[PDB]
Amino acid sequence: EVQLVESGGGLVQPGGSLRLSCAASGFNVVDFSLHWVRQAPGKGLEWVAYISSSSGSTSYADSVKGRFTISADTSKNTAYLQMNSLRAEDTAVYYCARWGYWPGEPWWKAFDYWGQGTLVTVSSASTKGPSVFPLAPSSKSTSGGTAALGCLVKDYFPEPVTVSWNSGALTSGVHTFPAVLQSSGLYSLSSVVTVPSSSLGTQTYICNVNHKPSNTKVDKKVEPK
Amino acid sequence: DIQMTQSPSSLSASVGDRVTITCRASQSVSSAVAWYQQKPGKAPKLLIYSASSLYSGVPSRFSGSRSGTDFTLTISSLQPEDFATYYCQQYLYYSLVTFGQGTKVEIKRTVAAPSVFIFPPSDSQLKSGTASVVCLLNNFYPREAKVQWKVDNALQSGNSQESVTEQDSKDSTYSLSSTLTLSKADYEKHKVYACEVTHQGLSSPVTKSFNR
Amino acid sequence: QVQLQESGGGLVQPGGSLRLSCAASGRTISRYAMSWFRQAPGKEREFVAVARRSGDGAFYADSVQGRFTVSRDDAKNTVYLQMNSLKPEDTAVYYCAIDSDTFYSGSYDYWGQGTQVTVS
Amino acid sequence: ADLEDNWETLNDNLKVIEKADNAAQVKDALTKMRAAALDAQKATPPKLEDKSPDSPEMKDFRHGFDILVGQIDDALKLANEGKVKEAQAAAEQLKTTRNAYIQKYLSWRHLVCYLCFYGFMAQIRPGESFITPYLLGPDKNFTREQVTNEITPVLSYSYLAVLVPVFLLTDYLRYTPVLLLQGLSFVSVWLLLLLGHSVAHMQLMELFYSVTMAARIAYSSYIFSLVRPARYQRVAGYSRAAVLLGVFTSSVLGQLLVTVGRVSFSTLNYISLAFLTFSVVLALFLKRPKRSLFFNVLARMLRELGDSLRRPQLRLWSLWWVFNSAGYYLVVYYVHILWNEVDPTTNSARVYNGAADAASTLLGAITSFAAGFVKIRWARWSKLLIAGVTATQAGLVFLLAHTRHPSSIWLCYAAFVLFRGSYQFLVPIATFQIASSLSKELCALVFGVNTFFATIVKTIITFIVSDVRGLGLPVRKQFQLYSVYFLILSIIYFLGAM
Repeated sequence: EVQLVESGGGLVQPGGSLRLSCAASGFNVVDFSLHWVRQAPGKGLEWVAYISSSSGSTSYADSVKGRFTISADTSKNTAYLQMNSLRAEDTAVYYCARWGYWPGEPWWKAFDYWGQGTLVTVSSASTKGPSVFPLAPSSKSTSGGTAALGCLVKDYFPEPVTVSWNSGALTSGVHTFPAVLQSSGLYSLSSVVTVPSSSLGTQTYICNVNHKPSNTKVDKKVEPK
Repeated sequence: DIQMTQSPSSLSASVGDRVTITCRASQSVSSAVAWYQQKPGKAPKLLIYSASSLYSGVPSRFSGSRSGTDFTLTISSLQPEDFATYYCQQYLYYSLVTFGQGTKVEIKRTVAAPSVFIFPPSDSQLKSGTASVVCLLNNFYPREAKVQWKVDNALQSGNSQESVTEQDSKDSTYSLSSTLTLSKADYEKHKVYACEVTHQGLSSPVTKSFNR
Repeated sequence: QVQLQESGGGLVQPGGSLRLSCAASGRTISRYAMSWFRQAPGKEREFVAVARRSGDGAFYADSVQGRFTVSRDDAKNTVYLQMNSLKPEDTAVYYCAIDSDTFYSGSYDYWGQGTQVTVS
Repeated sequence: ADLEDNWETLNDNLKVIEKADNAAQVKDALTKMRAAALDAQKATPPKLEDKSPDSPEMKDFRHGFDILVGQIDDALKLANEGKVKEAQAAAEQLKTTRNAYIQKYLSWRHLVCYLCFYGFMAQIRPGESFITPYLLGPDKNFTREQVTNEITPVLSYSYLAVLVPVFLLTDYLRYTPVLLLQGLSFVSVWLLLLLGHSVAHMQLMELFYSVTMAARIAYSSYIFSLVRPARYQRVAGYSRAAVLLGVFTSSVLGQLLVTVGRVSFSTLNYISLAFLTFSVVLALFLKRPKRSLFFNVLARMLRELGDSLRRPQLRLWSLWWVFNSAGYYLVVYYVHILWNEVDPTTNSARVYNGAADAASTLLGAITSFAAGFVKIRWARWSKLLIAGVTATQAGLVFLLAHTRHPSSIWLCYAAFVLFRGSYQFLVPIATFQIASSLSKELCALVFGVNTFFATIVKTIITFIVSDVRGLGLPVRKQFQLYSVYFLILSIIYFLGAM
């Protein structure tokens, strides 16, 4: 089968440079033109640029005009998207899609075989470990029924971090929220479980986080006051 | 250059409900539009091309219709696989690719009142230098619930920070975690700290508060 | 300055049908959402249903899902409530509610007086 | 909006591309070109509609729009690179491929002007107003009483007897063989006028001339059946201007042949027959449309008609249309006999029917242009204005009905032109208070019923007045009784007004 793959994405600085590779396995780039589609995290799809390797008529979007550039090589069967002076708005997932040439049926077919898409981010903050803080149920009031018990992790970079409860034991009632972007550049995430009040003073609950780039493993305890 | 609007941005139906998604162009774009299905996390896929034809690979329960500048997708029997985000994209030239906004379908489910909980910061944030109170809304539907963070009986704005989660696979309900972060001025202000949140399943908005 | 006018009522047999009605005067309705609440003697301030707009659906509660019916007429500014198969555990007073937000967050300010419903 | 609206906005957009600089806004122009080109690719054209789809003679349409959209791509890929004259060169190549590939399946691109070319050459009849001096002249040797009491009543009865079938036949055969029959009827009129021997030849001539004046409604309905409904206003305006220009040019040509050129009446009718042969040759080359009116149901028309039957300003104008049309045509059918009686000169150049016809056409065009601008409310000012117009008509008919001195015939001519104004001031206005209330099928039905009852009343008055076995009155007492009739109408509308 024919498909696409994207490489060269990671973390950069604002005002830096980054080159992205779009490799098409199967078909050649002289028989189908290539396109770039931006998807901000939480927003929808939006278009960036294209290239047609037959003639070359590269036109850009209004937000990336005169800042990005594109160049496709048919010997290596790939397309390079070079970006310099990156703004903070360009933190997004880039998809590299195929689309056919006029005339015929492959023009009326849309972007049929999308790629997996790479992730690019523009941030000024550096990498650090998540500070973990407990969230006690405050059992002096609102007792009798169920209660909640939480962990607030904050001030970490980059994105991926995992939060587990009792090293994977307590997994029925775990709500892990997505990482929301704090205005100071870092990230803050919350996690919480539902514990009945009868066992809340009996079972000792621990809370283990795992941050893979900044290799720290903070395993704290969560208990009421 | 041209706009491509898409009105039913938040749908909700059950397994076996016919749903319609409209999409309105600005210019007189011909019968060349695309409907895309994107699972949460994965890549979008071609579902409908040229506003009437079905792509080889997707089942016969997807269709489309052109009426002037109005493109309408219709799903007859809603498969549980078909809970994803559907995008509208007019294609007319190489450099006039303008997507829509996106329609996220949901599961039709009863309205449950949120279990509104509040968490003050621990003993470590008062020694670190940045305190953070949070308010949790668990097991509620739909997503829209507005918290206001009544501090000193006033609507604090610009300092709150919300984060909703995805839909649960066990009971199809939602959770929300609003996070009000402050400096060491959590102490020398007024001792009451409340969050008032409202919801359609709530008669009066639930106000959860703590002192000191 | 807006107001709600509800109707209905009547001693009914267990298993009958009824048509509750709620109209509004003071403000147009087609850019808002309306809702139905319940108050039983012994409890307080429960939920029945909510009708959002003309392009969305009606959302019900845990005990009235698939049993009652909610219709909305924006040309007459009236939301109905087709009660079907009334169990005797719903002897209560039904409240009508207007929304005060276009994002249907749940800002409810103006309610009605209510309507007595009694079984057997 | 199948192919023609997209094609006209494509032509207008290509003109916009042609006459513009500062190429930031030619990208929207080229993408609207592309949208209008891709919208018409699956258009299924009407001359191809009779052929089966997926045929090898159909793919030329798709291949022509394929190379059209390809050159739109070649134009738009250079418009984004800052080039401003290469887009013009690609537009010229687009023009060449437009002339090559697409225009074979388009119908015709002079369908306005050719109808203008039919609105002129089919109206050049320079012996139209000179029929009556050709009858009373030394050529055919007819008397005044035989042409007064016998020939034109046959015209009236024949106009009824061809207003009955030929309107349905006009709405039936899609309007092209009906205009061909009208041209052949004009040919028959001038052949019976040339080769006439006695009264019965002229009676058959008046039968065919009644066919010609009854087929006058065919032209505007042919325009409505040919032209798309969103282009009907401008093309109908050009066609009405062409018809008025043709009638005025015909009357001016009649004056330039009879008076200035000193051409005899037989040679004048020869030239008239030549122009009618040109009219027949041009009528043979008319395209037959498909969408008729009463054949392309009845309860829906009755339901849409009954909502405005008791509406005011529709029944009074209908009765006025009937009465004033009967009186107006009974004055027009005898004004030439009256002019030949008052001025019985043997000189052919002394006859000035063509100058009065040209002045009548000019004043009718002026009072028709000055009719849509009449913004007078009709709640109280209806019967007073109609009473004043009928009083002016009665005064002019009474002015014509007493002049027996020869040298005052000049004072007759333009005076009757004023009478020719006095009806034409209220021809669109009576349309404007009838046609602006119902649907187009109901409009054609109401005007057909009004013209039919107008012809009934005209036939009854012709049976009373000009009967060969009843009264048999001379045309002087005929104009006197017509002045009495217009005076009775003036009394009726004055009693209705105040």
